[PDB]
Amino acid sequence: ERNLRKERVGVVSSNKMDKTITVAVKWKEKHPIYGKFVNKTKKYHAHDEKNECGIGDTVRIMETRPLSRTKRWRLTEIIER
Amino acid sequence: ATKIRLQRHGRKGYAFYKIVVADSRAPRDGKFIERIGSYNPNTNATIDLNFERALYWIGVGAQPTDTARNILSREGVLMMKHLLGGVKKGAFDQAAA
Amino acid sequence: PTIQQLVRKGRESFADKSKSPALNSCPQRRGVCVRVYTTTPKPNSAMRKVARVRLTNSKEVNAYIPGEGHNLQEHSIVLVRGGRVKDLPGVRYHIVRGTLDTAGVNGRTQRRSKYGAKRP
Amino acid sequence: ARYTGPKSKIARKFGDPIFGADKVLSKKNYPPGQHGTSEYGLQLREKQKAKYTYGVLEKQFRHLFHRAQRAVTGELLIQFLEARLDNVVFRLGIAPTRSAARQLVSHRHITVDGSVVNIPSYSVKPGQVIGVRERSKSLEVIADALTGFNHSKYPWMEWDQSSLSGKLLHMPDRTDIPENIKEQLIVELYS
Amino acid sequence: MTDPIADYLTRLRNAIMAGHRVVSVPASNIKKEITKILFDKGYILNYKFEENDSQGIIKVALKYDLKVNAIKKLKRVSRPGLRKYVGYRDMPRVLNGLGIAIVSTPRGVMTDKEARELKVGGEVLCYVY
Amino acid sequence: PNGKKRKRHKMATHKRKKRLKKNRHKK
RNA sequence: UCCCAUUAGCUUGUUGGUGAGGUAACGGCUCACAAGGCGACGAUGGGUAGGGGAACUGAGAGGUUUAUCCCCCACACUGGUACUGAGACACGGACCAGACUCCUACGGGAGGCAGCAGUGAGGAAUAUUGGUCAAUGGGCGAGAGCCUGAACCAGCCAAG
RNA sequence: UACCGUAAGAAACAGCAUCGGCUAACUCCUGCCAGCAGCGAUACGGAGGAUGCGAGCGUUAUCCGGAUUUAUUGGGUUUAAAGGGUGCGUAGGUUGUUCGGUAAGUCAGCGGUGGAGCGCUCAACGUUCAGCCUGCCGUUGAAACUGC
RNA sequence: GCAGUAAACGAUGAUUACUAGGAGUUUGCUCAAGCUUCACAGCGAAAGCGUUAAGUAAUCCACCUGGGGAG
RNA sequence: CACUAGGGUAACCGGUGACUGGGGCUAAGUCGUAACAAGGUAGCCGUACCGGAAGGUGCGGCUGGAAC
Ligand SMILES: [K+]
Ligand SMILES: [K+]
Ligand SMILES: [K+]
Ligand SMILES: [K+]
Ligand SMILES: [K+]
Ligand SMILES: [K+]
Ligand SMILES: [K+]
Ligand SMILES: [Mg+2]
Ligand SMILES: [Mg+2]
Ligand SMILES: [Mg+2]
Repeated sequence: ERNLRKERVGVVSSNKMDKTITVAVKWKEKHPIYGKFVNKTKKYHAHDEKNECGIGDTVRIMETRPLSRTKRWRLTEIIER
Repeated sequence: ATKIRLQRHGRKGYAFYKIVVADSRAPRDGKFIERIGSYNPNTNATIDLNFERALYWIGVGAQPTDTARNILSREGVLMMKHLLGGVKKGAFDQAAA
Repeated sequence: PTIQQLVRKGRESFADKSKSPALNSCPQRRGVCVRVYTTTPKPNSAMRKVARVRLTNSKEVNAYIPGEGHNLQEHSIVLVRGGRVKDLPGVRYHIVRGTLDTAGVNGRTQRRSKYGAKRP
Repeated sequence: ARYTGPKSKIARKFGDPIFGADKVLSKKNYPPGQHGTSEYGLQLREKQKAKYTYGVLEKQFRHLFHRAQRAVTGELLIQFLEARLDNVVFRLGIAPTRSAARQLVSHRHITVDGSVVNIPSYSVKPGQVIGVRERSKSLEVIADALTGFNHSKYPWMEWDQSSLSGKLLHMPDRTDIPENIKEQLIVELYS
Repeated sequence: MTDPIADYLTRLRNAIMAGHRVVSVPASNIKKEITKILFDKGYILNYKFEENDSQGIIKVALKYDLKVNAIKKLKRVSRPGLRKYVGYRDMPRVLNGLGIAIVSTPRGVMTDKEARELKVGGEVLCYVY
Repeated sequence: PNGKKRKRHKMATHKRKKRLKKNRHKK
């Protein structure tokens, strides 16, 4: 009977750093003024206990407490390689 | 502490008070946690009051001012003595008098 | 333009200039009569009385003197308001009559409040 | 403020006898001035005719107009103008003219529902009682206008002379109010 | 091609302006749905679908009075450069209810009347009157 | 195609091209 | 969640890992390998703004501006350090360093008017060195009660 | 609230040749006036009348709408301002037809959150309930269209 | 080898689909490409454009926001 | 460790300066007549050279030109 934390599904964009990865989340949303639908992307930093993620992977990450200067997410699953 | 008090929300020469639950440090007419009624001393004094919420706040321990204590003494809000299960289980009816 | 062109660039809106920039968004200013002279209109052929005044906002401008008969002179403190004269290039301000050194028009019985004359 | 000026000049300007009967309505009847028209002129004449015949100034008239617009707009503006304390007192016949009714209301002489109201612009809702003050039921001027005249030509006033009161049954329709005002002109001007 | 639906509307409009009796179109599923909607709503005389070796052909015979066409204006709304999405509560009325708007919805392709009846929204393809 | 439109453009080009020649060889 | 590309690269505890210390608490917050991270979806640098609900104003799209009012933030002549406290940018508390101003009796000391009111100057322009804690709200007190330039009022001002 | 003895103590300002509501006579014939057509007088100054508004009336300063004068709703580029000298091409934008998956856009449901009275003698104004929350978030479903 | 300008003009960007007739001309064979002037609907303020649109529509790019100062 | 204070080099934001050059408006005093008609040598665009001044000439282009 707990609360729920934020979850983000994304694509791995960098893994050159030890025990941490970068996840890119992209979505299409409506422009406020002209009403066109444009693409936007955001980059998250996630903590992975093993360097088991290569460049490009549909993954899910979950919100955590600050684990570093810029590290607030943790890996949960790998949808595909 | 959490208090039950009146904010002057009216016009010059016509005082109309709002009965709210607010911190003691907040300004008189500023911030409050919950509105629990109204009060008008100009008539012969009309009082609006949320009985359930007033009971809840006086139970969790909000301290009322003197005038708000009199307003709660009216409308029978201080019946917590009777509702404390004082060696009984029924509910008396003193509102008719 | 196309929708994507508008998304990339957008629309730009300019700012309308103020017709009385020396007032610095004030109704009236105070000045001193640096010079009092006369000018000729640009098909009128009159002799219009003007004063060059240095306002307290660190600016010098030319102010017309409306009415017939002015008691002003050089080095006189005057109140300057907006309003330009069509047939006179340059000047774009008026001097309020009946305020500070400027006196009201003598012998006025109509339009008195526009020239600072009291009820007779 | 109030007009408090010459009335025959306005009467001769507008042609109609807004204030009542006068010899100047038939002798020397022309607009005033030693020297005496666009649709703006006629609209202004109509609006000023309403204002002068009801004793209303410009800001109050505009407030009445847009109140009627909020709640045919020209049709109910006329009944809003009619529903006034001074106008109702004048139509009840207890006072000779509308200026006399306004003065009587402004002075402590008229009560509404038993309480004295001295604002001569108070809107009177239907089903309300307007009556003379019980301390002023025996004035020399107060009786000759009501008694003797006894017009009672309006099918929306109840008089009840036995109590000196009066009641408004309902707001009369635009056809039964004897005012020569084209409300279409005024609503077009203010539109 | 960029907008086949706009091309279909343009072909119909050009045939109406030229005063032809029939008009041919390279077939598509959404255009079959649109011409079915138009025929059941009473804007064209009749239609016919011919499934050939290509994607197919749609032949439309238009409706004229005893010489004014039944269709006055066709206006494409949701173009590729700017897609338009609306709900049932904010759907528009064409010619103050005397014209129709073809709308693609999760329940299918129908007009604004049927869409408001079924309480569903989607894409506004075109205004027809 | 009034003609007087191009006369102003021709005239200011002459002033610009002449102003540069006065200091071309002038070091 | 503002403009400028007549602002194109920025960063070297900067990015991450191990360990330790410190904190109410996670954390390069601090201290002793790998090298990274962020950028044409505008990093970095420069200029200008306190931010919202309100209010005004447009059929709508919206827009303008925070005059009164309410919520959040920052500040108390200018900087630095803290201390006491449940809680501190410490608004009628310190210490030190800088302007500036005032008084001594030349050995020595004081103030910060961004609390309420006089006065002067600046300006086109904005008021009493007023009364009361009677009401509402605060602080202390077992209570009575004491204090409250908050607040209630009054005075002045073509004044909406 | 009540009592005497009295209309007694209380009306200005602007503009009247067109736009605009409101015209005779005297001056001047520069002095002047103006938002524009402009007059230097049915336009300047006074006198008589007139017309607005009214304890206010005008002048100046600032901001919106008409303005579509930045145009998504809702403008244009032969000659009025406006097609790059012409191509190739990077990022980006757009994507013929059809069969299935998914659920990012899209759609729907369910939750959480953020006019009528009464009193001012009337009114501004106070105050209460019916009434929007149509912004954000969570959670269930749909698959025609866009995306994958 | 530099330079990078023009009334570098059809004063008319590229692509795709559709919509009437007359008079010629070149090539490939009555048909399809191209080449220029009169001319329906339509467009335009008008002159005019009119299947080689300045008509009907869709996609992307470039540019304009009164005249001088001033390219 | 840093608040200051001190020297020095480097930026940016600003004033002033012997002297020396554009532009706008008002006057119009002077000098010619470049454009508008085939404006009396058709006009204009680019470029180069040369003149008190508008301009002239050479080379290429256009018709927003006559006239044949
Ligand atoms: K009472
Ligand atoms: K404490
Ligand atoms: K008190
Ligand atoms: K033609
Ligand atoms: K010549
Ligand atoms: K020549
Ligand atoms: K050429
Ligand atoms: Mg008033
Ligand atoms: Mg042009
Ligand atoms: Mg070209």
